[PDB]
Amino acid sequence: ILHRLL
Amino acid sequence: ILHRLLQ
Amino acid sequence: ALSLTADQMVSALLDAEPPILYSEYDPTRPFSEASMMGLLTNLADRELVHMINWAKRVPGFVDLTLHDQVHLLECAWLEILMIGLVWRSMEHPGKLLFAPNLLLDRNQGKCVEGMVEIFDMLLATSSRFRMMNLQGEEFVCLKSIILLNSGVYDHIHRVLDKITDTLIHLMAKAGLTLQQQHQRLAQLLLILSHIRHMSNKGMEHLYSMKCKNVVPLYGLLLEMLDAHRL
Amino acid sequence: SLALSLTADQMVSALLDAEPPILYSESEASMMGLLTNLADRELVHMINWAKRVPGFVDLTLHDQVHLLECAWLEILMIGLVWRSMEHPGKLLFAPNLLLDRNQGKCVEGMVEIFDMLLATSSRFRMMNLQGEEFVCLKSIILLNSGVYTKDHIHRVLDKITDTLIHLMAKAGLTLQQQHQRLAQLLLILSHIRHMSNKGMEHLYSMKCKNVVPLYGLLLEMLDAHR
Ligand SMILES: C[C@]12CC[C@@H]3c4ccc(O)cc4CC[C@H]3[C@@H]1CC[C@@H]2O
Ligand SMILES: C[C@]12CC[C@@H]3c4ccc(O)cc4CC[C@H]3[C@@H]1CC[C@@H]2O
Repeated sequence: ILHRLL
Repeated sequence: ILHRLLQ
Repeated sequence: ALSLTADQMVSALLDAEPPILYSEYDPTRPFSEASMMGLLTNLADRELVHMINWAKRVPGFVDLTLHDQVHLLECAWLEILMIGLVWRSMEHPGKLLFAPNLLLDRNQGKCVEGMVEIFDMLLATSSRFRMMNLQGEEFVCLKSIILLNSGVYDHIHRVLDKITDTLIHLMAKAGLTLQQQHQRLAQLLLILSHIRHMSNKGMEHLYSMKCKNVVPLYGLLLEMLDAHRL
Repeated sequence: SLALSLTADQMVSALLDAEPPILYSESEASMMGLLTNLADRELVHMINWAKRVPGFVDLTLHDQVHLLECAWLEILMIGLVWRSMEHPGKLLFAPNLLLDRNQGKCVEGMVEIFDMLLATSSRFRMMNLQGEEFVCLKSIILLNSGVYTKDHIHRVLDKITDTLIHLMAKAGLTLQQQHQRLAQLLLILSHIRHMSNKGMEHLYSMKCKNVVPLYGLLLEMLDAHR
């Protein structure tokens, strides 16, 4: 998820 | 032990 | 970022500051271990989304690969929440201002098994910031240093050097003597060792709350905790 | 309190003179037995060293105990990282126990800790860390790590900061370079703190799984982190 939100 | 070695 | 002056650095950092969020505190029922951990994790999870946007606005951060950005935020997120909490709490001696509707004292910490020791460490850091008269411009530099530093073990090191220059310029402009500038720089950075410590102890705490099914952890907060492979 | 009346040169001299000796060492269980047998012997020398750090014996017995319980594994690790600086890719636990990264794997969960220690070594090598800097950093760890859990301690810490800056000025750094280097050095202490907390969990885990029996001084310092 973090990779996506970045 | 620490107490003692410190004194 | 490397060509910013100190003054442009401070503006960008102040400009980037995330909002203060509210908790979902409901004063109609007593606290339990589960409901207090629910409030705190709900708050954290909402703050993490704002933290991600804030990081993107930290000069130098968006120059890194997506892999390096992910790693830094995974390493630093809990330190960054804590430093923000300690900053918010500075003008409330003996309390932690998790949110403007959630101001907790150490005895309310006792409601969750093992949290009181962590509240005590946060209260102590907030008292140190007060004793030092930490300024807003210094706090935003320290917060950026945590993001760039905590997971770094050459571009990163240059930006970190630029933030050091910025802290020194702030102190100089405030009228500290040359010797007072280095002494203060050291006192500020040595507090980061303590924030690291509290972050490690907080992560172990959150992991135990999860492993004991005290509170459900979902989504971004779940993934950031799991990144620590405890 | 003549600790606070030392010159920068006299502080460096006192720290150099206080330094502990390098001790020797001798499966998963034999490797852990070696490392903890070494640690436990080093801890006795660390207590002597602390007493020679200017300002430390001015503190109450209680505060002395607290600072050493907090700091001991940081202080062992910063020593290990220093000894290993000139052995890229290896950890010099003792002159006769020089372990490469892959020997980390002989012990469960250990390789990740070896990786962090090797990265710190590498960082010290890339900054060209000097011995005189290293003894200041080690004293800062003793005095700083448990201080928040007091005025005399902050005043001593300030004198050690002055000492680090004096060393950099003497080496010809510009003021901008000295401040930058002092920050780089102090920011490494955050990494050391992280490795100590990871290493304390690991040690506690090896104890629980009866991988290694812990006795005496080492066990009591572990137990202090409860
Ligand atoms: C992670 C914990 C819940 C979330 C808490 C939080 C939540 C919101 C915030 O802005 C700051 C902090 C710091 C302390 C954190 C706690 C430390 C231990 C606990 O598990
Ligand atoms: C505590 C451990 C054993 C003792 C090790 C040691 C032992 C001797 C020393 O001089 C340094 C260190 C640092 C790393 C320590 C280890 C980290 C994890 C392991 O359990």
